[PDB]
Amino acid sequence: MLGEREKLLRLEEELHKRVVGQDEAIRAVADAIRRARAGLKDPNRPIGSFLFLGPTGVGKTELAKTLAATLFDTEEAMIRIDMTEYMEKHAVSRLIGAPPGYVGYEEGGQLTEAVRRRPYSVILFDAIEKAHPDVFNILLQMLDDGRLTDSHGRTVDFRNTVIIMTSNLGSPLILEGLQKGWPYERIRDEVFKVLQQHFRPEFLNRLDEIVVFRPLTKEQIRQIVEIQMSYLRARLAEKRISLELTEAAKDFLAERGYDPVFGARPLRRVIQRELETPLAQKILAGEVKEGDRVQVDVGPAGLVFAVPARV
Ligand SMILES: Nc1ncnc2c1ncn2[C@@H]1O[C@H](COP(=O)(O)OP(=O)(O)O)[C@@H](O)[C@H]1O
Repeated sequence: MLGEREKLLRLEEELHKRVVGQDEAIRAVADAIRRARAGLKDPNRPIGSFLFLGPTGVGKTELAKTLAATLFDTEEAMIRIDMTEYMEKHAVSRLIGAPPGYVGYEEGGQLTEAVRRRPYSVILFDAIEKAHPDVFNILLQMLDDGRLTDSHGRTVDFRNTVIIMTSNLGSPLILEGLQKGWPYERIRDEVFKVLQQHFRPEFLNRLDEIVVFRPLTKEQIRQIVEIQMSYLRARLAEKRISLELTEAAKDFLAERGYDPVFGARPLRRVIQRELETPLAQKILAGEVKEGDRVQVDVGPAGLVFAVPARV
């Protein structure tokens, strides 16, 4: 089983193909998946259960998506459950199905139907703190038993799933660290105080790892700018057009595409606005043509484009 073996030993490397930085997080996730596959954990539990803490737009969903791609062959294998829409008493019915004799009994639960049709999946519970107290109890059952009973009586198997829960609760103390000067490993033990105020020990002790994501450096955003324009590069390659960006041009997109609150979330449409918009203009005008090497630098208005003609 060398194929799987090699994927498991080199899981960090595989995940770093798409996820920039967050070294500790990827190590935490890979280590746990390795424990499960080595046969060192309870086989009546999901492969791994994780709590992702830190700011927004820094790699939480990215890692969930990448994990689904390398572990279960596709990004489509990640199931997203947003806990913002599970805040009322009606939430239990949306998650596992309305009880027999109720209006929404036929369609079943959002979580249960998704895992029933895709047992080999990464399940992402975003904003776990916003969830209804009763939804938690179902999630605890699932983390303990590796299974769940829906409103039809059908037992849904979760043993082949990875569970990722995300929270902003860690953010304020993490954003202070290590800005003040806290060590690279004391970040997990310090944030444990905020977690106890919101989560009971039954929950926290059943987690494989509590994972801390940090804000990104300038080099890392630059690397994400490079990944984010892979599709554009490949699209231009069909026309034999290449795109050469100066460090200044990479920095320009990095600064406008990143903010301390939304993280790297605005980046894609910044690239769309600052790069793809004027480039499309240059293609339509006939300045950029089939087979051109296109250089991109910074100007007074934005990004500037040049073709080294007859040199
Ligand atoms: N560490 C990272 N590695 C690769 N891409 C990232 C990283 N952080 C953010 N991104 C990019 O920024 C966008 C938002 O990141 P995401 O992980 O979805 O944030 P969140 O998990 O807070 O929703 C994604 O489109 C992703 O491509």
